[PDB]
Amino acid sequence: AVKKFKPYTPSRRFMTVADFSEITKTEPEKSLVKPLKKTGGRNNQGRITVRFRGGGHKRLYRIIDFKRWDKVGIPAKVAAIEYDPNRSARIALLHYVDGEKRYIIAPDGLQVGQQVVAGPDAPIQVGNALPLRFIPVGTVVHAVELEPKKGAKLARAAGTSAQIQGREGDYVILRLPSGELRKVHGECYATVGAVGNADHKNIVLGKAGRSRWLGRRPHVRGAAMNPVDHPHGGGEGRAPRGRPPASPWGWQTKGLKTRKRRKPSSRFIIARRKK
Amino acid sequence: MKRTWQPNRRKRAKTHGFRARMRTPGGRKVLKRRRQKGRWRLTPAVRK
RNA sequence: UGGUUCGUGGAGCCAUGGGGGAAUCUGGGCGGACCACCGCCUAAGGCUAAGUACUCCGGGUGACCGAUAGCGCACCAGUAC
RNA sequence: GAGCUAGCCCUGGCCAGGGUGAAGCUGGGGUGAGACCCAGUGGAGGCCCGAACCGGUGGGGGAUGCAAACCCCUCGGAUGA
RNA sequence: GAAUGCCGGCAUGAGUAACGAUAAAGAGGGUGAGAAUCCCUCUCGCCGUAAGCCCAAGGGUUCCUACGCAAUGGUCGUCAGCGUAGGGUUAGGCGGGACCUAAGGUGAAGCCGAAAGGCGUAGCCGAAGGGCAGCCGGUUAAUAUUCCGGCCCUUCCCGCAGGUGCGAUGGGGGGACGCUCUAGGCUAGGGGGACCGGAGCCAUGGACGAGCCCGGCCAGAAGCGCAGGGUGGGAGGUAGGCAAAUCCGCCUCCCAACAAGCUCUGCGUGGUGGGGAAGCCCGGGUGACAACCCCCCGAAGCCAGGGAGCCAAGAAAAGCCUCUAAGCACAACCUGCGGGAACCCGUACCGCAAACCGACACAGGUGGGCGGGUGCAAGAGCACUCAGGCGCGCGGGAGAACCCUCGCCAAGGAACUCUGCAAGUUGGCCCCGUAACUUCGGGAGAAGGGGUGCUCCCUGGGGUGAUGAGCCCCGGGGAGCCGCAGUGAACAGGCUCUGGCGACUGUUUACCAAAAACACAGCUCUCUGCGAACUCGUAAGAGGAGGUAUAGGGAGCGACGCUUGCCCGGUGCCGGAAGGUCAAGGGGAGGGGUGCAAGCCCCGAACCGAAGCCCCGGUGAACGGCGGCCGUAACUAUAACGGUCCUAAGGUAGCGAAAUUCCUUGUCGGGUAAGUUCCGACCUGCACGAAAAGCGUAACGACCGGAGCGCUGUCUCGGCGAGGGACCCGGUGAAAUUGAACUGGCCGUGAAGAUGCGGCCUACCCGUGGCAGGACGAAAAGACCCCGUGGAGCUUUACUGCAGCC
RNA sequence: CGAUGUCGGCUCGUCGCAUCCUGGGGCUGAAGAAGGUCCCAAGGGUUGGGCUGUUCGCCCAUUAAAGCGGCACGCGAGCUG
RNA sequence: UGGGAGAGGGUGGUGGAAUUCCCGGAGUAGCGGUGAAAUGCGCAGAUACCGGGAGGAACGCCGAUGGCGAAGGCAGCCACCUGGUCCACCCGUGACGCUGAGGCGCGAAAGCGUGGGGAGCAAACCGGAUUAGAUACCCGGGUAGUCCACGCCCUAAACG
RNA sequence: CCGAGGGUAGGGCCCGUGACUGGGGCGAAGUCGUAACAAGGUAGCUGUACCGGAAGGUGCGGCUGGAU
Ligand SMILES: [Mg+2]
Ligand SMILES: [Mg+2]
Ligand SMILES: [Mg+2]
Ligand SMILES: [Mg+2]
Ligand SMILES: [Mg+2]
Ligand SMILES: [Mg+2]
Ligand SMILES: [Mg+2]
Ligand SMILES: [Mg+2]
Ligand SMILES: [Mg+2]
Ligand SMILES: [Mg+2]
Ligand SMILES: [Mg+2]
Ligand SMILES: [Mg+2]
Ligand SMILES: [Mg+2]
Ligand SMILES: [Mg+2]
Ligand SMILES: [Mg+2]
Ligand SMILES: [Mg+2]
Ligand SMILES: [Mg+2]
Ligand SMILES: [Mg+2]
Ligand SMILES: [Mg+2]
Ligand SMILES: [Mg+2]
Ligand SMILES: [Mg+2]
Ligand SMILES: [Mg+2]
Ligand SMILES: [Mg+2]
Ligand SMILES: [Mg+2]
Ligand SMILES: [Mg+2]
Ligand SMILES: [Mg+2]
Ligand SMILES: [Mg+2]
Ligand SMILES: [Mg+2]
Ligand SMILES: [Mg+2]
Ligand SMILES: [Mg+2]
Ligand SMILES: [Mg+2]
Ligand SMILES: [Mg+2]
Ligand SMILES: [Mg+2]
Ligand SMILES: [Mg+2]
Ligand SMILES: [Mg+2]
Ligand SMILES: [Mg+2]
Ligand SMILES: [Mg+2]
Ligand SMILES: [Mg+2]
Ligand SMILES: [Mg+2]
Ligand SMILES: [Mg+2]
Ligand SMILES: [Mg+2]
Ligand SMILES: [Mg+2]
Ligand SMILES: [Mg+2]
Ligand SMILES: [Mg+2]
Ligand SMILES: [Mg+2]
Ligand SMILES: [Mg+2]
Ligand SMILES: [Mg+2]
Ligand SMILES: [Mg+2]
Ligand SMILES: [Mg+2]
Ligand SMILES: [Mg+2]
Ligand SMILES: [Mg+2]
Ligand SMILES: [Mg+2]
Ligand SMILES: [Mg+2]
Ligand SMILES: [Mg+2]
Ligand SMILES: [Mg+2]
Ligand SMILES: [Mg+2]
Ligand SMILES: [Mg+2]
Ligand SMILES: [Mg+2]
Ligand SMILES: [Mg+2]
Ligand SMILES: [Mg+2]
Ligand SMILES: [Mg+2]
Ligand SMILES: [Mg+2]
Ligand SMILES: [Mg+2]
Ligand SMILES: [Mg+2]
Ligand SMILES: [Mg+2]
Ligand SMILES: [Mg+2]
Ligand SMILES: [Mg+2]
Ligand SMILES: [Mg+2]
Ligand SMILES: [Mg+2]
Ligand SMILES: [Mg+2]
Ligand SMILES: [Mg+2]
Ligand SMILES: [Mg+2]
Ligand SMILES: [Mg+2]
Ligand SMILES: [Mg+2]
Ligand SMILES: [Mg+2]
Ligand SMILES: [Mg+2]
Ligand SMILES: [Mg+2]
Ligand SMILES: [Mg+2]
Ligand SMILES: [Mg+2]
Ligand SMILES: [Mg+2]
Ligand SMILES: [Mg+2]
Ligand SMILES: [Mg+2]
Ligand SMILES: [Mg+2]
Ligand SMILES: [Mg+2]
Ligand SMILES: [Mg+2]
Ligand SMILES: [Mg+2]
Ligand SMILES: [Mg+2]
Ligand SMILES: [Mg+2]
Ligand SMILES: [Mg+2]
Ligand SMILES: [Mg+2]
Ligand SMILES: [Mg+2]
Ligand SMILES: [Mg+2]
Ligand SMILES: [Mg+2]
Ligand SMILES: [Mg+2]
Ligand SMILES: [Mg+2]
Ligand SMILES: [Mg+2]
Ligand SMILES: [Mg+2]
Ligand SMILES: [Mg+2]
Ligand SMILES: [Mg+2]
Ligand SMILES: [Mg+2]
Ligand SMILES: [Mg+2]
Ligand SMILES: [Mg+2]
Ligand SMILES: [Mg+2]
Ligand SMILES: [Mg+2]
Ligand SMILES: [Mg+2]
Ligand SMILES: [Mg+2]
Ligand SMILES: [Mg+2]
Ligand SMILES: [Mg+2]
Ligand SMILES: [Mg+2]
Ligand SMILES: [Mg+2]
Ligand SMILES: [Mg+2]
Ligand SMILES: [Mg+2]
Ligand SMILES: [Mg+2]
Ligand SMILES: [Mg+2]
Ligand SMILES: [Mg+2]
Ligand SMILES: [Mg+2]
Ligand SMILES: [Mg+2]
Ligand SMILES: [Mg+2]
Ligand SMILES: [Mg+2]
Ligand SMILES: [Mg+2]
Ligand SMILES: [Mg+2]
Ligand SMILES: [Mg+2]
Ligand SMILES: [Mg+2]
Ligand SMILES: [Mg+2]
Ligand SMILES: [Mg+2]
Ligand SMILES: [Mg+2]
Ligand SMILES: [Mg+2]
Ligand SMILES: [Mg+2]
Ligand SMILES: [Mg+2]
Ligand SMILES: [Mg+2]
Ligand SMILES: [Mg+2]
Ligand SMILES: [Mg+2]
Ligand SMILES: [Mg+2]
Ligand SMILES: [Mg+2]
Ligand SMILES: [Mg+2]
Ligand SMILES: [Mg+2]
Ligand SMILES: [Mg+2]
Ligand SMILES: [Mg+2]
Ligand SMILES: [Mg+2]
Ligand SMILES: [Mg+2]
Ligand SMILES: [Mg+2]
Ligand SMILES: [Mg+2]
Ligand SMILES: [Mg+2]
Ligand SMILES: [Mg+2]
Ligand SMILES: [Mg+2]
Ligand SMILES: [Mg+2]
Ligand SMILES: [Mg+2]
Ligand SMILES: [Mg+2]
Ligand SMILES: [Mg+2]
Ligand SMILES: [Mg+2]
Ligand SMILES: [Mg+2]
Ligand SMILES: [Mg+2]
Ligand SMILES: [Mg+2]
Ligand SMILES: [Mg+2]
Ligand SMILES: [Mg+2]
Ligand SMILES: [Mg+2]
Ligand SMILES: [Mg+2]
Ligand SMILES: [Mg+2]
Ligand SMILES: [Mg+2]
Ligand SMILES: [Mg+2]
Ligand SMILES: [Mg+2]
Ligand SMILES: [Mg+2]
Ligand SMILES: [Mg+2]
Ligand SMILES: [Mg+2]
Ligand SMILES: [Mg+2]
Ligand SMILES: [Mg+2]
Ligand SMILES: [Mg+2]
Ligand SMILES: [Mg+2]
Ligand SMILES: [Mg+2]
Ligand SMILES: [Mg+2]
Ligand SMILES: [Mg+2]
Ligand SMILES: [Mg+2]
Ligand SMILES: [Mg+2]
Ligand SMILES: [Mg+2]
Ligand SMILES: [Mg+2]
Ligand SMILES: [Mg+2]
Ligand SMILES: [Mg+2]
Ligand SMILES: [Mg+2]
Ligand SMILES: [Mg+2]
Ligand SMILES: [Mg+2]
Ligand SMILES: [Mg+2]
Ligand SMILES: [Mg+2]
Ligand SMILES: [Mg+2]
Ligand SMILES: [Mg+2]
Ligand SMILES: [Mg+2]
Ligand SMILES: [Mg+2]
Ligand SMILES: [Mg+2]
Ligand SMILES: [Mg+2]
Ligand SMILES: [Mg+2]
Ligand SMILES: [Mg+2]
Ligand SMILES: [Mg+2]
Ligand SMILES: [Mg+2]
Ligand SMILES: [Mg+2]
Ligand SMILES: [Mg+2]
Ligand SMILES: [Mg+2]
Ligand SMILES: [Mg+2]
Ligand SMILES: [Mg+2]
Ligand SMILES: [Mg+2]
Ligand SMILES: [Mg+2]
Ligand SMILES: [Mg+2]
Ligand SMILES: [Mg+2]
Ligand SMILES: [Mg+2]
Ligand SMILES: [Mg+2]
Ligand SMILES: [Mg+2]
Ligand SMILES: [Mg+2]
Ligand SMILES: [Mg+2]
Ligand SMILES: [Mg+2]
Ligand SMILES: [Mg+2]
Ligand SMILES: [Mg+2]
Ligand SMILES: [Mg+2]
Ligand SMILES: [Mg+2]
Ligand SMILES: [Mg+2]
Ligand SMILES: [Mg+2]
Ligand SMILES: [Mg+2]
Ligand SMILES: [Mg+2]
Ligand SMILES: [Mg+2]
Ligand SMILES: [Mg+2]
Ligand SMILES: [Mg+2]
Ligand SMILES: [Mg+2]
Ligand SMILES: [Mg+2]
Ligand SMILES: [Mg+2]
Ligand SMILES: [Mg+2]
Ligand SMILES: [Mg+2]
Ligand SMILES: [Mg+2]
Ligand SMILES: [Mg+2]
Ligand SMILES: [Mg+2]
Ligand SMILES: [Mg+2]
Ligand SMILES: [Mg+2]
Ligand SMILES: [Mg+2]
Ligand SMILES: [Mg+2]
Ligand SMILES: [Mg+2]
């Protein structure tokens, strides 16, 4: 579900929020939060290196467990499902029988009180971590490591998932959310299921103010600038691009492939993204 | 209306201060010149 | 590539960022591409006074100034501002 | 040189009073259950009126000014980008 | 002798403008050489969510006192934020430091850079954040939470007693948190009292009264009382909290549980210590043995780390508690008590301003707290007023033009004008009542209209009391009174119809543009598989992001509704492992120099040899483009149709004299007495057209057009009045400008627009208030224009490079 | 060109006469009345609105008439903009 | 009460054939298509054959003049949840019935909104032919859509 | 007090009319093509969708009122 508002204001008319019904606890585990140093887009030089950012709501980085093989064979009870402002996805608070508490990206279909486990011997059930070589081919999977013991990298965003399409030696064949077919190492941990909160993409911000809340400052069209600023600058009255459409830095923004060609990871990428 | 001079003793000291000067090759050389000129105060007097 | 008067010129010489890579005098470098001849010199370790440059300071002397001049300042001036 | 100005970061502070009355909740009506309707509750919003505060719409004054951008009247935002 | 030369002096304008908010002054008395300007009294006015009071910045002796007036003060000056001198700032509790961390800064380890240097988890630095022990009164010319007085309290050291496994920079807990709304109970603050205290007053016609006027508190340990906050207890297991652990976390049982308990804070009382008015008398005396109480109102402040809801999900670290570790246990820590110890810096005064930022004692700017009373629905709004502070550092007169600000106006009511610019109108609150359209929220305060004071009579509900009186709150119904007028003064929408543009709230050219521009949710292309792309940097390193394709970058479009056609020849991008061309390099037929020679040196063909371009193809929400002539239908006209040339293909839907229409005020219709505007149509659209989007769209707009109603000094058409100037007198006293001047009209002449030449005409000498035709008036070495082998910003299929990428 | 501010409006005029009106006439295809045309004449007069920035013009309602020009396309140290 | 048949419906699963696409191997001068052709595809190695992978849709034989539903409609297979209906017993209830203006629900395809999915097919569209022209018929391409979930839309030769 | 009515303001229905615009009926002696009736020379009709000078065409599903 995605909550809709009656139009008692101009922007309430299209504004929609999440349903938040999957959420059980409304406070973060103090043991597991750390302050998030906001960057405002600027680097260590003080210079903006990513534009139109800052002024977002104050947020508190919940530490997430992307290793999960950190505790093999040791089970855990899904204690609560919480809101994480630091990501599209929802997080689950795991009470390990070890006593240790941890956060994991909450898969779709998790249950408050259900128990999960990481390990090769682990069952093929929701929210269970295994190396890929022990996961059945065809089974949907999320939060995939890219290399062994380097932490989950792929399929972490809300609703996203990857599907195993077969094996080949030390490596297996994954269909990443993009649709790219890639060889991931068979010894890479992954968590069966798909990321929850799949309704995320169907959220209408509704107003200019909501974008600001998310730390997103207003964007400015190249066309709305002058020649010193943008390639699309100047022009008396409005104007077409008058050149191939380009970035502020001159490089072409329509169709031009920018991935490095001789990148060694090409050997493990089968099919480039589609659509 | 609000003008360009809005005195602040911390800001004055942490900017044109002697310790600010000596920290930077440009600033150290400023002191050299001011000293060479015979200037009575190499760094802006400020009341701490 | 730089240096030399040498701006690729017939372009050697001195220096060297890259690649290849010796020999110990029957060794090697040089005399303006190169080859012979005839000569000159002994690279890949270091040090070395004096003759030379400058004038904060001290002194001597001006066909130099004489308070709008001579130093920005003859005076409590790199000050007042 | 960011003590003006622009943006961002950290940490604080400020916004009288009044108006409108979303979701929800409860009670009732309705149905196989519902949807839904109704009243009461409720107190949402880049919501309304309007001071502080932030502005600078129109007019007049000022024009060796009170002022190297001011003054009078009027007007905009005023829980939010 | 000239350089709008440089430096200085002194002129002109000129006794001219001005003398800095129109809040406002008058008199009496003193001082003194001198008084509108200093002191004192009285009268008058002004602020009173300040123009009062208290903080923090900043300023740095401006503070107090004495003695002074050359200068500073826009006048004066006896006065002063001025000159001379002397004095004045007192803290274990206030602030900061000997505490803590935030961004950031710095930076052992480490990484990088020609040098200078750039980075960098820890550590350290860094505060208006966390932490932390003082309240009330008295006193000085000037300081006080600092001195004094009373009542409290913190830490450190030592000792005593009792207690305990003590012990940490290590572990855990806690500190520890948003926005909005909000409960209960208090306090601050306030109003009333026929009660208490008080010097008094009885005027001018009445009043000796439940009369008037004044005051009726403050702080305070323990204990207690009320209100709240915080917190489960015991046992067993334990593999996690990078050692250890009895702590914490997790599992299980037993009780307890919206309580109680233990603990913390607030408020009340509280032994005691203080304060204590009007009036009167010369800051103090008195009042006064002052009184010191009851009712009501009541916070945004306190209990607080309270509650609820919501999404945008809301610092850290120390203090603190607990766990253990080395160690150590005749030590240590804990608890109570006692004695001793407790350092550095700040403290004056201004502080919405004459002491700060604005060259000025400058109508500007400057963060936090307090900010009383009454009336107006409310409130920090508005009017008056308390406390407190002021009358703004030139005055006195006169009562011209003219200017500013303001008041009113016969008849008319937009005839004004680019435009109702401006000014009227309207105006708060209660009731009645409200259209097209709509996205069903709205439009809507639509429109329009009725009510509004006071007096007496009756009655209803609430809060605090007690369920009653009293108080306070919210009403209802009658019958009456006065005026031109009852939100009787102040504060407080004019309205409606209709088009363009933009959906909207927002943003912008600080100092001539606030818009239709920017932004905006939303749409679509496109890049990016993570050591991401991209951005910054020589690099290291960063940002992206402690994110992972429901993500991140770039571009365009810009809610929403209905849609977005045709052209891939050229350009760009994507795909193409053939082919063609192509540099270094590989190759070495062959040719050359030189030598007696072996040899050295050199040129050098075929052949192999990347990207790139050529080439083949794909691609429009990539750059872009989207024709012409001729013929033809029972009258004419027109052309469904046909013919042909060209093209990469010839504009689809919808819209159209438009933010676009040259001809043009196109034509027709509407509105008007009259309409180059406006609205509705028509289409031979000079020169619309579909994401530089096409066409519409409710709501929205200090946007730009058109119309009407309402009302008006905008106007016919001006009049009068007020105040501040202007004028006159006393005081002070500028400025640009200035070749020198003894500076008239006409008609001519002159470098072609003459005070200055000619001829005439006119004209006694010098001022003052006024008007602006001329001195090609002043100002600025023309912004336009051109010129210079002048300069910059910007563009590109100009040239030539470089970064970057291949 | 070390600056001679520009359309139109407003205000204020003043002048030329190639006269729009009023006054005096000649001719007339002048019966009258009303005109046509030329002559003399500058004394005075020459309205109010709609549209457009407009001058200009068109139009409305009048009028004796609704003249045309010069004065830096008169007049911005007089205003408007 | 005791039975029975059946593509009635809903959900979750799963099985094979074929097409297309991608990789590999082998092979070469054409494949394709039509009334005949051409566009298109093919020495940049197609078609025809073999192995492998991805993916979507529809379920051959059974299959029938059949079955079921009120209609629309419903077909590989398994399970679950679920409706209608027929038979025997003649056991209970004792007219409780038929019909049905309004109302409500369902309702093929095409179409719409949001999101997925896209192999084949295929409005629009492009091209090749035919033609007098061919905005068609035929041919090579090809976008919505065809498929799933959710909400609309409520039409039909919705016919017996 | 009520009150004919008058007045201001705002709604509702009906009628006439209006630049222009849409399609309809009739006219026929016009131009363009030939869609339907035979298998009408691509079987037809139909709901819907898109498209074209026009009749119509094509897609998706449906009916036989389809020749053989
Ligand atoms: Mg709502
Ligand atoms: Mg609304
Ligand atoms: Mg929600
Ligand atoms: Mg929270
Ligand atoms: Mg926290
Ligand atoms: Mg913490
Ligand atoms: Mg840093
Ligand atoms: Mg820095
Ligand atoms: Mg959910
Ligand atoms: Mg989205
Ligand atoms: Mg969307
Ligand atoms: Mg964005
Ligand atoms: Mg933008
Ligand atoms: Mg621009
Ligand atoms: Mg720039
Ligand atoms: Mg550029
Ligand atoms: Mg451009
Ligand atoms: Mg520009
Ligand atoms: Mg432009
Ligand atoms: Mg243009
Ligand atoms: Mg890899
Ligand atoms: Mg300000
Ligand atoms: Mg200055
Ligand atoms: Mg400071
Ligand atoms: Mg400070
Ligand atoms: Mg000195
Ligand atoms: Mg050289
Ligand atoms: Mg040469
Ligand atoms: Mg050379
Ligand atoms: Mg070398
Ligand atoms: Mg030798
Ligand atoms: Mg050598
Ligand atoms: Mg040599
Ligand atoms: Mg030689
Ligand atoms: Mg040697
Ligand atoms: Mg030496
Ligand atoms: Mg010697
Ligand atoms: Mg020497
Ligand atoms: Mg000397
Ligand atoms: Mg001398
Ligand atoms: Mg001198
Ligand atoms: Mg000198
Ligand atoms: Mg001298
Ligand atoms: Mg000098
Ligand atoms: Mg700043
Ligand atoms: Mg305040
Ligand atoms: Mg409020
Ligand atoms: Mg609720
Ligand atoms: Mg509200
Ligand atoms: Mg608002
Ligand atoms: Mg407002
Ligand atoms: Mg203004
Ligand atoms: Mg402005
Ligand atoms: Mg005025
Ligand atoms: Mg000015
Ligand atoms: Mg305002
Ligand atoms: Mg606003
Ligand atoms: Mg905010
Ligand atoms: Mg000078
Ligand atoms: Mg005078
Ligand atoms: Mg004068
Ligand atoms: Mg004068
Ligand atoms: Mg004067
Ligand atoms: Mg003045
Ligand atoms: Mg005034
Ligand atoms: Mg005055
Ligand atoms: Mg007054
Ligand atoms: Mg006297
Ligand atoms: Mg007050
Ligand atoms: Mg003093
Ligand atoms: Mg003093
Ligand atoms: Mg003096
Ligand atoms: Mg004197
Ligand atoms: Mg003196
Ligand atoms: Mg004086
Ligand atoms: Mg002064
Ligand atoms: Mg003094
Ligand atoms: Mg003390
Ligand atoms: Mg302290
Ligand atoms: Mg110490
Ligand atoms: Mg410290
Ligand atoms: Mg550093
Ligand atoms: Mg180091
Ligand atoms: Mg601090
Ligand atoms: Mg303290
Ligand atoms: Mg005191
Ligand atoms: Mg003192
Ligand atoms: Mg103990
Ligand atoms: Mg212990
Ligand atoms: Mg500890
Ligand atoms: Mg309360
Ligand atoms: Mg108290
Ligand atoms: Mg009497
Ligand atoms: Mg009190
Ligand atoms: Mg266990
Ligand atoms: Mg352990
Ligand atoms: Mg234990
Ligand atoms: Mg007390
Ligand atoms: Mg007393
Ligand atoms: Mg006494
Ligand atoms: Mg007595
Ligand atoms: Mg007594
Ligand atoms: Mg109370
Ligand atoms: Mg409040
Ligand atoms: Mg709370
Ligand atoms: Mg620390
Ligand atoms: Mg031990
Ligand atoms: Mg010390
Ligand atoms: Mg003090
Ligand atoms: Mg003070
Ligand atoms: Mg102020
Ligand atoms: Mg203040
Ligand atoms: Mg003050
Ligand atoms: Mg003062
Ligand atoms: Mg000042
Ligand atoms: Mg000063
Ligand atoms: Mg003053
Ligand atoms: Mg001031
Ligand atoms: Mg202020
Ligand atoms: Mg009020
Ligand atoms: Mg106000
Ligand atoms: Mg006020
Ligand atoms: Mg007052
Ligand atoms: Mg004054
Ligand atoms: Mg009047
Ligand atoms: Mg009227
Ligand atoms: Mg007019
Ligand atoms: Mg106005
Ligand atoms: Mg009013
Ligand atoms: Mg209407
Ligand atoms: Mg009204
Ligand atoms: Mg009265
Ligand atoms: Mg109002
Ligand atoms: Mg228009
Ligand atoms: Mg706008
Ligand atoms: Mg706005
Ligand atoms: Mg501006
Ligand atoms: Mg500017
Ligand atoms: Mg601004
Ligand atoms: Mg400026
Ligand atoms: Mg400016
Ligand atoms: Mg505006
Ligand atoms: Mg859109
Ligand atoms: Mg990084
Ligand atoms: Mg990073
Ligand atoms: Mg990160
Ligand atoms: Mg745009
Ligand atoms: Mg093309
Ligand atoms: Mg192309
Ligand atoms: Mg092409
Ligand atoms: Mg093509
Ligand atoms: Mg390419
Ligand atoms: Mg080949
Ligand atoms: Mg040879
Ligand atoms: Mg030879
Ligand atoms: Mg190549
Ligand atoms: Mg297009
Ligand atoms: Mg082109
Ligand atoms: Mg004809
Ligand atoms: Mg068309
Ligand atoms: Mg028109
Ligand atoms: Mg046009
Ligand atoms: Mg033109
Ligand atoms: Mg036109
Ligand atoms: Mg005309
Ligand atoms: Mg008409
Ligand atoms: Mg106009
Ligand atoms: Mg029109
Ligand atoms: Mg036409
Ligand atoms: Mg356009
Ligand atoms: Mg376009
Ligand atoms: Mg439009
Ligand atoms: Mg609509
Ligand atoms: Mg509109
Ligand atoms: Mg506006
Ligand atoms: Mg007037
Ligand atoms: Mg007057
Ligand atoms: Mg006078
Ligand atoms: Mg002449
Ligand atoms: Mg002339
Ligand atoms: Mg002349
Ligand atoms: Mg003369
Ligand atoms: Mg003049
Ligand atoms: Mg004048
Ligand atoms: Mg003259
Ligand atoms: Mg002039
Ligand atoms: Mg001039
Ligand atoms: Mg000037
Ligand atoms: Mg010059
Ligand atoms: Mg010039
Ligand atoms: Mg300019
Ligand atoms: Mg040239
Ligand atoms: Mg030249
Ligand atoms: Mg040049
Ligand atoms: Mg240039
Ligand atoms: Mg770079
Ligand atoms: Mg690139
Ligand atoms: Mg000129
Ligand atoms: Mg004449
Ligand atoms: Mg005759
Ligand atoms: Mg006659
Ligand atoms: Mg006659
Ligand atoms: Mg005559
Ligand atoms: Mg005349
Ligand atoms: Mg005359
Ligand atoms: Mg005349
Ligand atoms: Mg007009
Ligand atoms: Mg006449
Ligand atoms: Mg004339
Ligand atoms: Mg002219
Ligand atoms: Mg003129
Ligand atoms: Mg004229
Ligand atoms: Mg002017
Ligand atoms: Mg003018
Ligand atoms: Mg203007
Ligand atoms: Mg203009
Ligand atoms: Mg069959
Ligand atoms: Mg049947
Ligand atoms: Mg029976
Ligand atoms: Mg029976
Ligand atoms: Mg249907
Ligand atoms: Mg369908
Ligand atoms: Mg075709
Ligand atoms: Mg044709
Ligand atoms: Mg096909
Ligand atoms: Mg049938
Ligand atoms: Mg036919
Ligand atoms: Mg047919
Ligand atoms: Mg047929
Ligand atoms: Mg045609
Ligand atoms: Mg077709």
